[PDB]
Amino acid sequence: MIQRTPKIQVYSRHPAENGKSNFLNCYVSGFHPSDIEVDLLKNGERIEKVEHSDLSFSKDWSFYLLYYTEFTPTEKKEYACRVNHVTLSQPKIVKWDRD
Repeated sequence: MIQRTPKIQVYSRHPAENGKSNFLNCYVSGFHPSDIEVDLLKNGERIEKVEHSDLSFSKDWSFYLLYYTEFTPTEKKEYACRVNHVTLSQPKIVKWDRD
């Protein structure tokens, strides 16, 4: 068995086709097992309709999830990614550092 804590990166990307589109991304990488809970948050609020949850694996025991959705960030909110994984005794919340 192997378990690997996800690396969690939260970042925004504008698809080059539409600069006004902005995706909040939670890239959860390298984890195993694949069981995982990933949410994008705005303040504590789960962003419900995350358009993309792209899971892949490299090696059988390394999973990668790009969990991203269009958003329109306000300065008035914090955006984060919350990951639960067995390796994470507490939900890991990684804030988007937009600047």
